[PDB]
Amino acid sequence: SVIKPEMKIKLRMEGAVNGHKFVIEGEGIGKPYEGTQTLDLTVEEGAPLPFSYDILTPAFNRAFTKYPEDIPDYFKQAFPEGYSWERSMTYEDQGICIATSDITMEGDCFFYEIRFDGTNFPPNGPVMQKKTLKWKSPTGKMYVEDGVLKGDVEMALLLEGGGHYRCDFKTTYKAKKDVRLPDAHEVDHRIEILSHDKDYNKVRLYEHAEARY
Repeated sequence: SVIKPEMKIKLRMEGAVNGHKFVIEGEGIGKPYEGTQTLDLTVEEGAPLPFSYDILTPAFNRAFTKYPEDIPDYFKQAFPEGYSWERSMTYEDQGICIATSDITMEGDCFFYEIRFDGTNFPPNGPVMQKKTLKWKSPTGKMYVEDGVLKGDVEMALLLEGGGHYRCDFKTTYKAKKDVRLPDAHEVDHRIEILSHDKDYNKVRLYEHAEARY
């Protein structure tokens, strides 16, 4: 109801990481009740990007999560009025990103307005040397405190050579209106770049997500 088996996506991200400003625009489509979605992403400003694209992709909507009927679905309940989120991302090698997304809805399409800022990434390091391969597939924790939904997860970039590169994610969400809050619960997270052009100016990005206890 109002969330259809198919929901289009438009987004705009403005940002800076270690000072290089950039804009990225995206258009995709997904199946909210199956928890899957595909986005096509273009770097409109600041190409060629001088850092790992992988630090961005989790910022590119938990309405695309398969929720059992036994767990209230905060994100689908928030529509058509929407919700926002604020996220901190603290990497092990003392680099840090902060991201915001305001998610609205108009018809068959979700719209995101995303702000992404990162700083103090090591020069030799895996992000500004583009040595990340993919995120691992965590299952993170959702929980409520004092009326706000919180969601956070330890995860990690695989590196060229076999190593791993760790990041603590902490997100706080907000619906525009009051909705039923859930139990503490979980959310998987399979995120992979399916395709990209040479400098990740064009990227096809795909996610599968599902909740449980």
